[PDB]
Amino acid sequence: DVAIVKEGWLHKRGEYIKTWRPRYFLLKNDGTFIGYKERPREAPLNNFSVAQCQLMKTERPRPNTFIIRCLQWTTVIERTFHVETPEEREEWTTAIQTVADGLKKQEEEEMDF
Repeated sequence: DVAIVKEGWLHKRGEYIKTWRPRYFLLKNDGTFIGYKERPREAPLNNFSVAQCQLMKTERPRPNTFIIRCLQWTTVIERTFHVETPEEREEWTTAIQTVADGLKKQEEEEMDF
């Protein structure tokens, strides 16, 4: 069964309006990444799988930004996040990458040969 890998507050940049808002996110080891206006039902404001996604780091316009990029059909999806320190960013990007890598291993076990 599915377990929480990491949860906590992130600053998420809006997709239409590129302002930053605080969101409480939970990452689960099936790849679910779900974000709420408040600490958790009430529907989440964000809900997407990190499976088959890529992580990017950037420092502009905000230092300690990371981006999750998912290529899906024709669309590539980007979800942009900020935290207050580079150590905090590494906690999140390591957690997400580890979950994605677990799922990639599983995919390879299914597809190959």
